[PDB]
Amino acid sequence: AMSDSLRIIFAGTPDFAARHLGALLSSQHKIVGVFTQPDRPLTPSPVKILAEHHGIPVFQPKSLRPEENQHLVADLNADIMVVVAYGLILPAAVLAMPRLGCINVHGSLLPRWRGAAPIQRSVWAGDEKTGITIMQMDIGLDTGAMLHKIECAIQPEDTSATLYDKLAQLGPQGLLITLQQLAAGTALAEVQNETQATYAEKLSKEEAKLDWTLSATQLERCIRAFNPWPVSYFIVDEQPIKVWQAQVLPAGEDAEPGTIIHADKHGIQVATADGVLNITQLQPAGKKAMSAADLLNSRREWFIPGSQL
Ligand code: MET
Repeated sequence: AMSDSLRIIFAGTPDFAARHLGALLSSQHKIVGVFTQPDRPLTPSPVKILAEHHGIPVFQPKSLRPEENQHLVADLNADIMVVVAYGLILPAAVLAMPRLGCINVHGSLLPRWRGAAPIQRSVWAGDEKTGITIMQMDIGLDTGAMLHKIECAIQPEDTSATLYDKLAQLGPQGLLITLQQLAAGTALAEVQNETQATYAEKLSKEEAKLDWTLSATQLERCIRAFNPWPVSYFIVDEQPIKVWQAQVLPAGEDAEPGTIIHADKHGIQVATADGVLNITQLQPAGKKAMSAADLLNSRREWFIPGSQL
């Protein structure tokens, strides 16, 4: 039996959003206009490039709050607005306009990881599963009712980069399914449970410094979560050394956090609060990322056992 076609305004900025606009362009839905952030140092956003390529009208208001930028929305005559990593706020007046409202594709399984960095934070906290949630947008920050969710396992080697890639494929599927339910009137909205809510904070160069008072397993999560950016690091001999890969080894003899337990071709083993961090792939400033073997060959003195970082 026949599905239905909606007129849609799409609002998004980054690659994650462009992959959603791509699925929409391939669907039977009608994309009447695309909102995206103003060009920044000047570069057009991936969404803009994709929209222009397909000849869709692009709109780049600095703000949607001022009352007559709101006519941009009203004149497009849309059933719904789809919002993916747009980056500007939708005031109540705009949320109010589309016949079916505004929905958002969010990069976690809500209520968990509301906010700026849900993909990175889910890796960082060692969640077994993450996912995407299709949400009916409302006043608050990622507080809206949940229309649809799809799960994704976080694998042992998943970084923020590889998980981003998985969720960019999953999100468009969830969005398409949800659009069909909203067009047919079959959707079900689930209120978020506020006690399960957590916030996902942006990463910082400050936080990327390896903290030896955490457990080995937490640090290894950090190394994956902080890849591609900021990239976990530690300091030795007044030099920053980026850490790309590590492993988590069983607690041995007691030792003070930060102590080098062993250094060899195997890795560089560092004591933590709980268990041992074996650091297997490292990046000195100005050099290509290399094995422990490579770095120890050049700089053994940095890693003499019993020394503390
Ligand atoms: C880009 S507007 C929505 C922001 C919100 N943190 C979300 O991605 O769900």
